[PDB]
Amino acid sequence: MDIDPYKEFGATVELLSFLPSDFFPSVRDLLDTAAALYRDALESPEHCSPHHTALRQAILCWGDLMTLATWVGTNLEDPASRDLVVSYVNTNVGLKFRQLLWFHISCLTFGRETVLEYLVSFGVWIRTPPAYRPPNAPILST
Amino acid sequence: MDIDPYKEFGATVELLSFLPSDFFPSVRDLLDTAAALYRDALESPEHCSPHHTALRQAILCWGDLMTLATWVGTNLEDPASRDLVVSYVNTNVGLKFRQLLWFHISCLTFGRETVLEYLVSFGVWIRTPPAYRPPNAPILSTLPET
Amino acid sequence: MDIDPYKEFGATVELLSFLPSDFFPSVRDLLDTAAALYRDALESPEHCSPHHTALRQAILCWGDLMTLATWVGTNLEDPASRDLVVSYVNTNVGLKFRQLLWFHISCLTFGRETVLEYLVSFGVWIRTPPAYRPPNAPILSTLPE
Amino acid sequence: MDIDPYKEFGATVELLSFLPSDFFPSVRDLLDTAAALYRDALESPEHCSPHHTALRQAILCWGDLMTLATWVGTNLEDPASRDLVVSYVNTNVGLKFRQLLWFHISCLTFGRETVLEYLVSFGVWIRTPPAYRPPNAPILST
Amino acid sequence: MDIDPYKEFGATVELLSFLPSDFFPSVRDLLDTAAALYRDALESPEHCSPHHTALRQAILCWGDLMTLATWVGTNLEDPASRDLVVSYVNTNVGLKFRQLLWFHISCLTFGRETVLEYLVSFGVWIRTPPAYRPPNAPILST
Amino acid sequence: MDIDPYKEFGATVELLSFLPSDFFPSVRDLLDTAAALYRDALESPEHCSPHHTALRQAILCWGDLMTLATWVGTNLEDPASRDLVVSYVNTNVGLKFRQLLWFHISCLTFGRETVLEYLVSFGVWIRTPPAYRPPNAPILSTLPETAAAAA
Amino acid sequence: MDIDPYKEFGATVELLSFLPSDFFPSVRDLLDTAAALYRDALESPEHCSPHHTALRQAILCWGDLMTLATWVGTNLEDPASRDLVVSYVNTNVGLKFRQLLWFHISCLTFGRETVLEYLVSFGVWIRTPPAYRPPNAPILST
Amino acid sequence: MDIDPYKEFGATVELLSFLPSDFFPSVRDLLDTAAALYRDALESPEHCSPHHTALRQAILCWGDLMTLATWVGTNLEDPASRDLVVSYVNTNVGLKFRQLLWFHISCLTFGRETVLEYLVSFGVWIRTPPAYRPPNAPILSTLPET
Amino acid sequence: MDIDPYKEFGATVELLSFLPSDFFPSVRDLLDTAAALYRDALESPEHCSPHHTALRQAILCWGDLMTLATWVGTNLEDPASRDLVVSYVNTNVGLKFRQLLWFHISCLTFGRETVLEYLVSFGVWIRTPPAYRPPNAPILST
Amino acid sequence: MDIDPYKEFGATVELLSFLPSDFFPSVRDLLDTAAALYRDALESPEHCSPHHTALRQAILCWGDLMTLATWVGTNLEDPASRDLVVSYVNTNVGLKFRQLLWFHISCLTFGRETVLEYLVSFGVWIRTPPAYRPPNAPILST
Amino acid sequence: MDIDPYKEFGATVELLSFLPSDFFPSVRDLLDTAAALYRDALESPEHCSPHHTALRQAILCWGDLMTLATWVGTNLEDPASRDLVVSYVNTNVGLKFRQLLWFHISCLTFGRETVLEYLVSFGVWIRTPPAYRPPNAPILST
Amino acid sequence: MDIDPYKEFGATVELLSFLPSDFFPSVRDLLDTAAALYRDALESPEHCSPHHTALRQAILCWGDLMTLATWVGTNLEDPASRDLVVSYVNTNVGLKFRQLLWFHISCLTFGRETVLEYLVSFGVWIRTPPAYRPPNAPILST
Repeated sequence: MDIDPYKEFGATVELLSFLPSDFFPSVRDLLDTAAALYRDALESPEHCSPHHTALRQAILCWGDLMTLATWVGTNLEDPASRDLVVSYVNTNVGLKFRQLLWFHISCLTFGRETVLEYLVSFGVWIRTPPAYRPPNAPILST
Repeated sequence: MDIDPYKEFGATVELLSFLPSDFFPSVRDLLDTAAALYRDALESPEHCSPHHTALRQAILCWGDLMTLATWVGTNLEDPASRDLVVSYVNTNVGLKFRQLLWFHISCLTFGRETVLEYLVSFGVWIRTPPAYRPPNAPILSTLPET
Repeated sequence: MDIDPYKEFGATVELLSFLPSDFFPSVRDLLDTAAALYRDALESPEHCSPHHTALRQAILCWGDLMTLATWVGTNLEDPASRDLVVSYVNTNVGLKFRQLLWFHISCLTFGRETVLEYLVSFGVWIRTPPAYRPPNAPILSTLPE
Repeated sequence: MDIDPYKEFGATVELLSFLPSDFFPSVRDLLDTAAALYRDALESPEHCSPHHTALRQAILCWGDLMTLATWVGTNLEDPASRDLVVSYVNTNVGLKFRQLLWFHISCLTFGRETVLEYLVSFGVWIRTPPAYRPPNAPILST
Repeated sequence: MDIDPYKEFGATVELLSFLPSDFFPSVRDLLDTAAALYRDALESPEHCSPHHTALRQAILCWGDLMTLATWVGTNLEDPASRDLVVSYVNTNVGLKFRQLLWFHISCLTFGRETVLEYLVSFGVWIRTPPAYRPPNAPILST
Repeated sequence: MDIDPYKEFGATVELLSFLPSDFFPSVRDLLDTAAALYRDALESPEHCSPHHTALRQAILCWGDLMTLATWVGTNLEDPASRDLVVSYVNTNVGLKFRQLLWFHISCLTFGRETVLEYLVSFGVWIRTPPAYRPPNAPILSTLPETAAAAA
Repeated sequence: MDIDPYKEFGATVELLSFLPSDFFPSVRDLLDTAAALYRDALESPEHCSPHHTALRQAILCWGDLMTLATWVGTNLEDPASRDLVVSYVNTNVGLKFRQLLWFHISCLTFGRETVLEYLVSFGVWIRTPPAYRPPNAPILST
Repeated sequence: MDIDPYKEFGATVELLSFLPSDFFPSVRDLLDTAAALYRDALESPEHCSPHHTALRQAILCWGDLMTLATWVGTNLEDPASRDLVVSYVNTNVGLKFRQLLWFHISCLTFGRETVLEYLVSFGVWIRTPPAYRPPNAPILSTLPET
Repeated sequence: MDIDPYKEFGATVELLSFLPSDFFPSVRDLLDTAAALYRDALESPEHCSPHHTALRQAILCWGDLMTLATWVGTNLEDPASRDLVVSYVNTNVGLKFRQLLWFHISCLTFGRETVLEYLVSFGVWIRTPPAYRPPNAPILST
Repeated sequence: MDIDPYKEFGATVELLSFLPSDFFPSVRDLLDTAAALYRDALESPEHCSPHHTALRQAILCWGDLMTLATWVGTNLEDPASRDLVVSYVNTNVGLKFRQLLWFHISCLTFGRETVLEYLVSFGVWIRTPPAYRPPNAPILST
Repeated sequence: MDIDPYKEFGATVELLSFLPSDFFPSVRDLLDTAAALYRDALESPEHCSPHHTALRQAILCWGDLMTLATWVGTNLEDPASRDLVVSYVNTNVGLKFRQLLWFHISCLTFGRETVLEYLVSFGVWIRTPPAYRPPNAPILST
Repeated sequence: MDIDPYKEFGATVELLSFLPSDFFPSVRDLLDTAAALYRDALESPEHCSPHHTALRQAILCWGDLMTLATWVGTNLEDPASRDLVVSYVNTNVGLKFRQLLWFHISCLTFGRETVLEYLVSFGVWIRTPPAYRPPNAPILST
């Protein structure tokens, strides 16, 4: 099964894989900034743009998953199951939601083409050895 | 925060909350029908309508959840914990995902207006107690069948 | 006084008398649908129709009643008295508010004339003895079937 | 000296008796419906239709019978005669008043064109064995 | 209900109470002339006015009470209950039916205006003491 | 004598022979509906249609047969003769009277052509074995317009 | 009820009762003459006159009665009961069929007006005392 | 001498084999419905259409077989052979005459195209397994009491 | 039922009965001619003329007779009954099939009117005495 | 589901609560005024403005509370809870009912915007100390 | 290489997976129907539709497989090998060939769009629960 | 029942019977070239020519046969069945599918009429004995 939501937006999973793991901000920060900056748009009952529709469903799923995590932590009996599962819910799938939400927020704030250019720039910058590339990573901003 | 995902489409969780279980086909069946019918449309790099994007996001979420469930099943040793968590996932979250997918298919195949009208009619029908409620449930389907 | 809110809409308490008690559904099933179907209209500052104004007044009155019920549950110690009072207010006047909400909601959604037609049809249906009446009791539905 | 009040209308006593007794609902239901629907028309000083007048004298006649029943129940001593009279009044002429009130009210609400076709196809549908007639009884409805 | 059927015809019982009882004719003799004048008209399916319908319905109720009388005479033995019932029927219902029939027959035969004027004149006549009221009671006629 | 009373209107004895027993209403029910429906037409002195005169003659015949049944019931002593005769008269030709009266009534009310169409509808549907006969039979009285359907 | 099949054709049972019994010759001869003269017209699928269709049902009824008579004759054991039943078929109800057959055949073959004239002539002829009446009874002829 | 009588109407003997045997109605009932549906037409001296003449000759040879059967039943001696021959003629030849008669009656009364439609509909219906086929088998009926 | 195939073609069984037996050729001698002359026409799916359809039905019923005969000959055990039945079927109804085939084949080949003329001529010729009939028999030929 | 009904008329509860309590005349005065001045207006089946509908709903709640108080007084036993809940209902929601009733009555009788101006003016004035303000509280009047 | 014959018709093999097996009729019935309906068309030398050619190769390789089955069953000595092979080829390959034949035949008879509509409707029907679906399984007919 | 696909294409097995065995190339030698030349054409949803569909279904049937044979041979332990079945399938019907593939490919690539001429010339060439047959076997090419 090969399904790619970024395909409609012009990007692809492997292209997004150029960016390495675990440098993203915490998903909680992403939610906080989106609320502080996109509170009105999300609450609107009209499809203001394609990105809002996906982000809404992603946020709902993230909330339900966090509720599942807290409920299992509060109700399961043994310590091994509880710590293993609560650590698991924030291990790999959390990275998935984190990267998806980062992509949607960045594209909404700047634009898909700018995000693709930043992706390619980061890929070229990271591919080279550290001994030659500059010590400042590319920064997404206007 | 507080967001109603169905609100963009005009419906609400409370409106669908009238819908009881046993009028939603199983999630696996929704996957089967969606993959069989709308595969070319879904895989397209053009967003033809918000329904497709929402459906795709739900499909990804459900697939990830099933991956989580099988991963837990492979490793957990305590039968009670693993069976309890898998049942929880299949009954609580499964209900929500199944409701959403059914709503998306119904809206896409039958149209927005028809689905909302049928939902209001069903809500009116379900509230009346059995003593005065007609026994023939309203059913809308693509079949010219009586 | 002898004042009937239904009297100026064309309906009447005696006319609504056809529907027997226990027919109307739970109040919460009225509140949830009213909210999730006319939230903006109720919250809007425009009195489009008297139905909305009556529904707003009923909402406030019922909320006040429930606040009083929670108060008496929270403060008083006499258990039998509090149970009797909450039961009385929840069952007796609750029925009146419930039918009020049902009437206005149906009139708004389907039309007052259709509501009156449905009332007379239900009266005809219910008066007939069980031995001859069909099981298909009349029901309004913007949907065909 | 042969008088049938239905004679001025299209119906006839034997034709209206075509339907089986016990199908007409209790008299209290008829009176309550008639009140709730036509209090103003009955109280009006105008004769908008002969049906209203016929119903008016029907109501007065029934009230006289009810007063007779109340008086006989109040004064007389023999329980045998009392129960005999009350049962006879409640059952025998009760049927006639029920039929009369039902006819007038139904004709007014739905018109003669529907009542004189509801007295046919019903009482006819009853005769047919429950194996070739339509599954359910017909109902003057809306 | 609170129905005064006379109010439809313009009069009311309060006004009609001017005529004191014992100045009305016997029911049998009144029915005699009513029939002799409008037999076919009552029996016809044509309804020229509410008077005919009311007369028909009143005749029907009178026949019902006669049926009750013959039933009770045929069944019961004791004389007290029987003759008390007969007295009640001839007293309460008798006066009301007799005045109703007289009013309707008179207004149909001569008109509503003449009969109303007659009631007014009879009232003003009967108010005055006998010492001054003329000894020829007013009579509606040709 | 080769006489076909139905052949005047097109039908035949052996065509209506299709209609199954325990289908027609009892004769008394037919009398109650016919008198209650066409009282004046039957009582009228005008040959408005052959159906009316046919029904009138059948009514007279049935009245005479009932008079005979009452006579045999109230007079004869032998119980065996009594019950044999009454059962015979009630079952054998009373069924024929039921048949004729119902057919005439349906023709007059529903129209003659429709009656023949419904007759052939049974003639086909009833002829099928139960393994292929649907359990939903061709109803004729469209009068009630279904009065709504069941399930 | 009282229904007269001769009512439609202009005659009435009251008038037709003038003719005394033994006047109508016999069922067998009526059937024979009907076969000899008008047999074919019965089978035509067009009703040329109301007499033909009524004659059809009269013949069917008489055949049914003959079958009933012979069948009951073959099965009953008590000779007295069977003999009495056979006596009944030609006594009461056979006379009715003979009367109907005579009326219809005469009306068809000579004509209705001539039939009525013959009835009236026989009525005037019979009443007169035998000592003065002529011995040549009226008979319809061509 | 390889002749298929149904061939010129557009039907075929093997195509007609779709309808299972024992479904076709009794010979006597088809005979007496044909009688009091087409007495005049069969009796007429005009060859209106091949339907009527084919029916004429079919019923003729069927009556000839019936006469032979009764003659042998009356005349021959041993019961076993007589009964065996009667059953043979009534079951085997009776079936073919029955199907011939049914096809002609149905096509004449309702038309050939209607008969073809009914045949193909019944084929698609019967091929369906019982667990999935509905119990509402098709029946041609100019009566629209559907 | 009284059904005669010859009636539609204008002939009758009584007419063909005029031709004596022993002249009509064996059924096989006609089947061979029909095959060898009109195999293509018979096998065609076209209802060219009623003659062809009638011949087809005749051939089918004949073949069913033949199948029955061979079946009984092979299966039945009693030689006497077998011989009796085969002789009966072969001789009695064989004459009828011979008449049918001869009539249809001749009418198709030369024309129905010509065939009828041939039948009448042959009948009158055979009826004629030898002293006066022409010295040669009448034979049908091209 | 928090609602401020005055928002659709234009005002807000906080604007109304800006004014002090115990200023409006007792509830009975308002009820007597409303009755005596608008009996026919409220009893009429015409809804002139939302004022009347709101007033009628207020009267319905007021009657419900009165019947509840009578019930609790007659049925419950302990005086302490009785009087306590009586005082609670009379002070807490009684104030709101009185405020709403007075507002609607005054706005109906004298005007909406003028009543709003009176409210704001008196609210600002009462907070104003006795410095540059007349020693007579503003009084609303025609 | 990946080949999907339905993709030439616009459908897909996976799409056909809705209809659960135990629905596709036995191969023999499909072959009998195809022959009975299109004998001459299949034997024809003209390509009147692609469906005809496709069904032609379907029948051809089906016949080759049947020859394989009969050959291996007749020739081999070991029972397990032969019966296992025949059973497997009858069940697994039989399913695919049967569904291919049914699709071709139905599409040719009714039309491609009608077959697609029937397939999708049946799928939807069987997916849903009972109380939410009509009780009549869809069935295509012309 | 029996179909010759080549008749639809104008040829016959008898015509191709001229081509001897062990003359067609290997199955792979045709399949690989057919793929390399018409992969996009076959994969397209458009049926440009019947040859393409026939080739597609031939490849499907052959691939299913090969898959089944390989799977069963991998399962079964007996060597006789495995080797004999492999040889049989690769020999007889393998040759048949090979010849069909070659025919369709040649007709597609050089043109059907050219194929017919080449086969005719090949037959004429091969008939003659080798003593006079030239050593340059006719070959179809550009």
